Amino acid sequence: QYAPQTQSGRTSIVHLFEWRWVDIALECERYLGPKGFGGVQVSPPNENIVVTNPSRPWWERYQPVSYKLCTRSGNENEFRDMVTRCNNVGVRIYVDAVINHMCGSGAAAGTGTTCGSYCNPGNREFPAVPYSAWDFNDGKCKTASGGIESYNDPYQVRDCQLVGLLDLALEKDYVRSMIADYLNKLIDIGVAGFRIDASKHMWPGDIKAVLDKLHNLNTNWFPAGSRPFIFQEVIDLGGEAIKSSEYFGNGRVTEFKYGAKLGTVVRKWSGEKMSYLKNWGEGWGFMPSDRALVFVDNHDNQRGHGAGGASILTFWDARLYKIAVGFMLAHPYGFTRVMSSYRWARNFVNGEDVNDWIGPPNNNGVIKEVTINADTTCGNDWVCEHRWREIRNMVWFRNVVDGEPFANWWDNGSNQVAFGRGNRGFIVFNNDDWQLSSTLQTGLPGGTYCDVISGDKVGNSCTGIKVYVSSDGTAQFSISNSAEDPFIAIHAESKL
Ligand SMILES: O=[N+]([O-])c1ccc(O)cc1
Ligand SMILES: [Ca+2]
Ligand SMILES: [Cl-]
Repeated sequence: QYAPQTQSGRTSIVHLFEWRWVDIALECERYLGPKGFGGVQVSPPNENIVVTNPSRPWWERYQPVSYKLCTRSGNENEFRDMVTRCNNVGVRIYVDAVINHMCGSGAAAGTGTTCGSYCNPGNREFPAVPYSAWDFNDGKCKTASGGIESYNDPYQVRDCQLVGLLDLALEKDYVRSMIADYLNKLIDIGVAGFRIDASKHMWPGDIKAVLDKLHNLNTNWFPAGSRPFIFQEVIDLGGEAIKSSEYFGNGRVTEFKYGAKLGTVVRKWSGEKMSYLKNWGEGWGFMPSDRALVFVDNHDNQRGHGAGGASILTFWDARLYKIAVGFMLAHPYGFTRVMSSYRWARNFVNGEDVNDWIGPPNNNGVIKEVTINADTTCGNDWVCEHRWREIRNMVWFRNVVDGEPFANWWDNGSNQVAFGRGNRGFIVFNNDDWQLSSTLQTGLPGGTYCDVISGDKVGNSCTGIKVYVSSDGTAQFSISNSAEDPFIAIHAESKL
């Protein structure tokens, strides 16, 4: 449940938000594979309701109507092809399992669905599953509205409707078996694990009862007796009834405090400084390292006021976003997830974006493909953060220093920071508004290394800055506060 099950040596996964299956398969072959990425978290693959008001938002995929692999991203055939093609190049697939609810209770009856299945939310009829009115928690929820009115009461958050969505009676074996059959189908196809959506809104014991019904991973790609990787989405920034630790027995948990606090440090708000990251990790009040799934931003909080609020860094703040992802990829704490998104037109009224519903680039509802430009970037408004040199090369940095301990920390007592990972990688940051000039102990062998942030190592030469480390392991670094990317990272495989 805690092991990623990635092909040995790979240590990160990317969230290819709203990407089509044919696009993800191609990406696995031409990029994710050779570039050393561990896996891909895909959007919900099961059928959802069609929301035309607003026009096809990204959130309609979180309103199920059946368990058929039929969505805007593709059909069952294309899903199987993608999982097969990715596994063959060493890139795993993790599925976003939306199992706490079905569609909204106030949706209209009919076949307004991604695959044509009929459903009647008002009567709780989902014939495709099939589900009926007694498969929901209507009578278990004690609030006057039927929804979650207080987050300080664990009963209503787990038994009431989340934003008006029909809450599944996960205590019944019928529902538990129904879901388990859906997840098992996915495992037989070749999926390596799942992101259990809205786990905070379900009882830990019910999730457990569903996980106990799951098969072992497909032996065509996984060692015998392999258990699926499980990471649960529970938002716990402290001061609340439900805690992340309640779910430690089922699998890993999303550590939302991570990006909330990293963003605050990097934006330099509230008196925070980068030098305070010397004890980053559990020392900052986070869950255990071997239970966490970390990230800077996710699909939800990047486009709104999810967990972390204004402090969350996104691609809109490119310069600082790269600094943050770089620190996350270099630090040993948790299992890392990189974000890959699409651009939308923001419209802030009173500090809040009211266009945060906007879905992926599309042509009359059909998702546009991901085109690749000559400089390896993406077109059609797909930002492809995972394709940025700095994110990409740090993904490589991490695979290289995997298992190495945190070492040789250093800071100017303000916002200039540096640290290594054993004798295989060293990174240095300048988040102060003035020059950085120091002769630091790197812990690496002597020689000339290529900086993987400003360039790459092609042949016996570097396309960017070169850092020379002397026989004793020391090296002179110079970073200007005006520099495009204010940090340098070198490692064992960038050595000349
Ligand atoms: O999961 N989401 O943030 C959602 C899902 C459905 C909804 O109507 C609003 C938000
Ligand atoms: Ca629930
Ligand atoms: Cl998440």
